[PDB]
Amino acid sequence: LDQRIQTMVYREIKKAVEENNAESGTAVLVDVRTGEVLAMATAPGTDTFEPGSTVKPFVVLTALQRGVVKRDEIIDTTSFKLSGKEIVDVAPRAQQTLDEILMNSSNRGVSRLALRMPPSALMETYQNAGLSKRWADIERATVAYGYGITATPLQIARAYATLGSFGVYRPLSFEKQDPPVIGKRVFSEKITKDIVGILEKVAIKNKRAMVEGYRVGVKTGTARKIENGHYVNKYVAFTAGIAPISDPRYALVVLINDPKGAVSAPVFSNIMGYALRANAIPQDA
Repeated sequence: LDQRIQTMVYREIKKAVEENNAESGTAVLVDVRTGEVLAMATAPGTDTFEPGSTVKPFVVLTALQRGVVKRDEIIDTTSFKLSGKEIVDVAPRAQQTLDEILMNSSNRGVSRLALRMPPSALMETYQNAGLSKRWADIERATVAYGYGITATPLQIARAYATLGSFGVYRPLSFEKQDPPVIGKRVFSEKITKDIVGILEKVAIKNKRAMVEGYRVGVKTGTARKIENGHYVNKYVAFTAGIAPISDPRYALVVLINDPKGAVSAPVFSNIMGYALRANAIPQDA
């Protein structure tokens, strides 16, 4: 825990909450190299939510890792239905690359990849990243766009730390810690490095989360809050990401409850900076 950073996170969240007149916000900064929680801060008047788009990079990872898609493959992102429910896209296209699916955050892109794979495939991938009898065709899809499932910011932070280490799952430490650290390798180095690459492109196309000096990789989404074991028709904005792309040091999750839409992105950019610039992390942009 960096108190210089923790005090800065606690201020940045307050601004974001009161500025967006949100019900509450949360931010978590995990050190990629050690798994120590550098900053954890919440603006009272860590609750669970739907991971949503945050899981999508892990679906592309899994599909490449399973060899059920070729890296340069064009996916059919034209409308379709599973168990009678239509898969909807925010930014529909006809044909998408894997790069475009994370970039366009297409539910269809990821839904198709899931149905190229046993349901076990994504379930192993979530368990590995720490997000922890025959499946209906819609259930096989929703999980792939992180609908119908639960998560916490620390869970997303760790997960995103697992990208940063290029596939090495290091458990979270509250206690101060120094490299090197024992950690189970759970994802291909080459393919995780590559997804972090695609995350960069997401960060670029959505300018609001980028950081002056540094290269920053991010996923940004909306999903239902999960109160007392159920989904309530109340929204959460999150951006999750790692930086600096070239040698990741920080996994950061930002969550704001009930903003009153790319509103968590600029809160990431500010906290990712004051953290990188405050610990003298060589620029790479």
